[PDB]
Parts: sequence; C-alpha cells; structure tokens
Amino acid sequence: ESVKEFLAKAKEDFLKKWENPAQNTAHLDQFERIKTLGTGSFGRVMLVKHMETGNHYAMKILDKQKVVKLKEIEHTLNEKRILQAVNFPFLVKLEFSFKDNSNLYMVMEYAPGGEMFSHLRRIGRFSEPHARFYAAQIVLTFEYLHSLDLIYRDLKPENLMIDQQGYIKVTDFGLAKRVKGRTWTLCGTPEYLAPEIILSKGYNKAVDWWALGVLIYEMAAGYPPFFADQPIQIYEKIVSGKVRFPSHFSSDLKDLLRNLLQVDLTKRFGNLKNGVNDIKNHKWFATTDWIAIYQRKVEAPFIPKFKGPGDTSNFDDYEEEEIRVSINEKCGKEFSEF
Amino acid sequence: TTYADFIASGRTGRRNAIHD
Ligand SMILES: CN(C)c1ccc(O)c(C(=O)c2ccc(C(=O)N[C@@H]3CCCNC[C@H]3NC(=O)c3ccncc3)cc2)c1
Repeated sequence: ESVKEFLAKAKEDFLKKWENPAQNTAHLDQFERIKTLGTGSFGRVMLVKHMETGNHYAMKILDKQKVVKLKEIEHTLNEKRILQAVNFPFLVKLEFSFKDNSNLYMVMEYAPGGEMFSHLRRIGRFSEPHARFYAAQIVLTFEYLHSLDLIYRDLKPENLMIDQQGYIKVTDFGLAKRVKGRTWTLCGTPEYLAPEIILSKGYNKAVDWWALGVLIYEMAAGYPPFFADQPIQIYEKIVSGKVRFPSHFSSDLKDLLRNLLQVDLTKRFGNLKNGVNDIKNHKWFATTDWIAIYQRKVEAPFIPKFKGPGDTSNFDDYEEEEIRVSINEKCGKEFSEF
Repeated sequence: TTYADFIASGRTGRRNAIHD
C-alpha cells in the first residue's frame, strides 16, 4: 500500500531480473511504425502498433554502429538492463526488447500526454500545487530507484512523460546506472548537473536530489535556476551556487530549494541520515498524501486532451527516416547481452 | 525580466545530455 511496503518484494523482484535479464522478446515485423515522437544521439522513439494485439507502444530504435563510434556501449547496455528490471507506477514500462543486424529496439509503454517539457514551455510556469503534484511522484520514484542502488542522472521535463490520467512516467534511462558508492562519469544535462559532477569529484545518488531542486525551480519559475547560452557559462553559475528566486515563490518553496540546491553534501536534503524523509516531511509538502500519490488517487491538475488510440497531438513533429537493416550483422559481440 | 531573458536565450528548446 505504501511505497516502503512495496519496496521489500520489489527489491527482490528487481535483483532477480537484473541478474538474469530478458532478451529477444519480440521482432521488428510484429509492429507497424507510425510516427517519430522524439530523437536522440543514436536514434529515435516512434509510435508503433503491435499488429497482433492492436496495442500502441513507443519504440526506441538505436543504431549500433553510432553507439560504438561515440563510445556509449556501456550506457546503452545499462539503459536496457535497468529498464527491463524495474517496475514502478511512475516509470515507463518496457514491454519488449530485441535487436537485429543494425539496430537495438526497446518497445516501451506509450505515454500519450506528451513530454512535461512541451506543456511547461507552452503554459510558461506551473502553480506551486501543480509543480508539487509532479515533484511528489519524482520523490517517490527516486526513493524506489535509489533503494535498488540506481542513480537516474537525467532528470528534466524532457524525460517526464504525462500519461492519460495526468501522472508522470519517467523515460530515457540512458544515463541510469547501478552503483554502490561513488561514480565518475561527466554526464547529464548542463542545467541539471550537480556541482560535484562538474568538479570531477566522484559522486553518488545525491546528484538526483540536486536535480530535483532544479526541476522544481524550473516547474515553478518557468526557467531553470542556472541558464546561459554556453554550457561552460552554466557550469560556472552552478559551482558558484548563488541561486536567486522569483518573488512569487512561497517561503516554504524557497526553503526546500535552498536545501536541495545545496553545494555541501553533508547538508543536501536527500543525502542526510534521515534520507527521503527530510524532503517528504518538509513544510512545502504538508498537503501531500504520499500514499494517495503512490496509489494514483489524487486528481491530477492537468489531464491531456487525447483523441483516441495512436493520436499524437501532444507531440511535436519530427522528420521521418526509413529504418535500415543491413544484410550483415554489426557489432554483435559488443551488444551480446542486449 | 528573468523570464524575458530566458525566452531570448538559446536554451529554451529540448536540451541534450553531455556524455562520456
Ligand atoms: C549515452 N547516450 C546519451 C545515450 C544513451 C541511451 C540512449 O538511448 C541514447 C539515445 O540515442 C536516444 C535515442 C532516442 C531518444 C528519444 O527519442 N527519446 C524521446 C525524446 C527525447 C526526450 N525524452 C522523451 C523520449 N520519449 C520517450 O521515451 C517516450 C516514451 C513513451 N511515450 C512517448 C515517448 C533518447 C535517447 C543516447
């Protein structure tokens, strides 16, 4: 019933799937490809329809050659191994995965409400209650992921899908990693990077809590706390850490954000002995029923308009490309475990 | 205003990750 209650069995389930991942559970010819919903470095996500069931899904297609070239094999293997092992209401569900001579495929649940990013940019900013509804789901999601020793490392509105009920599905696990203790890769999105990432220090799950501070600020303000035209200028602002707030931010919101956007690790909320409860019991979340959120019993502030299955009105248009499959297998050993 | 400065910036579209 509560998230903590769920965690007992959930960790056991996750570890079993993590240790013995599912492979090769569909084939490309089982899906009709409809429309591109998004792109990334090595490919794209398309709306597809599973011909046997008629169900719609969001299929990520990655070009193996492009991945190897840019030396991102391990991160792509992390993405799939983690996604196939997790199970949480606010995470996109992986339904199938497979590979062919050219590409890697992950067939995920389709979130027809589109990206939070789209709605946030259009509307400008969210009210504090609206932002708080979303933030609470992220707090619960990180409680889950962190309990499994997973760091997510790419929180931003672009990666927070909205489902038919107005709830979040976190997607794009390309930077997610299972690590006990510290890791060192300089990765993430500039606006969302914790100072310790930028300073090449070694870092832990506390970076996700820093990023939560950036997300809540951006949701409530309409712009992130640190922005500039060049990433290097953004990094300088982050390490300096001198956040200023809009005058419309409540006192409680500002206090929470000062504790999340905390450069000092012995002081950052989410990274103290009391863990997630420093955040859950903060005054800004006084109206939040954590069990009701987890059980999706709270009426969402925003429900996307949805004109039947396969409608994509909540997504931007992208240039379409033919999916090419070589007659020769590419990079087979590198992606053996996929 | 800060909002106007943001909207005039080069970082209001979808943001890419950086990566090793
Ligand atoms: C190491 N690098 C950074 C890396 C690691 C793992 C990866 O999968 C990639 C990729 O090449 C990649 C390829 C394609 C995408 C992609 O199109 N994702 C879309 C658009 C970007 C913003 N996030 C939302 C995402 N869309 C969805 O995931 C989605 C899910 C459910 N329903 C609809 C859509 C994302 C990443 C790149």
